Amino acid sequence: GTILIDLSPDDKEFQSVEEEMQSTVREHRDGGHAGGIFNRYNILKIQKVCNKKLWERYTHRRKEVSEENHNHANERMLFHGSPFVNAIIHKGFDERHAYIGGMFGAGIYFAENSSKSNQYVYGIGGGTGCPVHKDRSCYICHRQLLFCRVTLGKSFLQFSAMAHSPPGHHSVTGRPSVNGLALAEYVIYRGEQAYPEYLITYQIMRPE
Ligand SMILES: COc1cccc2c(=O)[nH]c(-c3ccc(Cl)cc3)cc12
Ligand SMILES: [Zn+2]
Repeated sequence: GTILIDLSPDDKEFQSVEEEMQSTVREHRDGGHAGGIFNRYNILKIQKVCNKKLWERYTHRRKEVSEENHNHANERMLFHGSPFVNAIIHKGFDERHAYIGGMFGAGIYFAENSSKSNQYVYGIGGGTGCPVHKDRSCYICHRQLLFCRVTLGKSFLQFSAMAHSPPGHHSVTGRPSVNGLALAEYVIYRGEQAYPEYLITYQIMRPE
């Protein structure tokens, strides 16, 4: 039941999603090993993901969380990078999209930094890179990220350098505690707590 609607670049919605993508790029502590070397992206396409069943699944769970947290869903817009983008947009998030080995346990991981999610497009640690050239820093091959609506509810704060949420909590927040430029990362343990709202097609750009 999924349909994808192209946004025109003249559309304010295209422009505000592109700006969130571009403005949350940072340098990474691997020097670009996992995700490539770049300071900005070439945005090729932005599509709205429309699936009524998956949306109602999201809003149902959002209401449950909100009612457990003084009518506050604590909803964010966050990036997700994955080799399974194309299954996610058709079937929704579930246990098969969890990062089993993540530092906050087996859950589904999201980032404020678009460049963090970019490290996972070709797999954990960037895998072996693009399928065509085996290059984690490929400037040619098209990449895709999701920009997702995520319900955090009461989030457990972890200060730092499928499983269950900590008791009394609906998510985990990974707060950066060394790299002063890093933005937060978040983990949910229920696939229903996220909706893949935008599919973004891009390339990383080689710095001049
Ligand atoms: C530190 O983890 C993360 C931190 C921040 C963001 C992400 C992210 O966007 N995706 C992923 C990810 C996706 C698919 C698999 Cl199979 C594994 C991991 C991780 C991840
Ligand atoms: Zn390539």
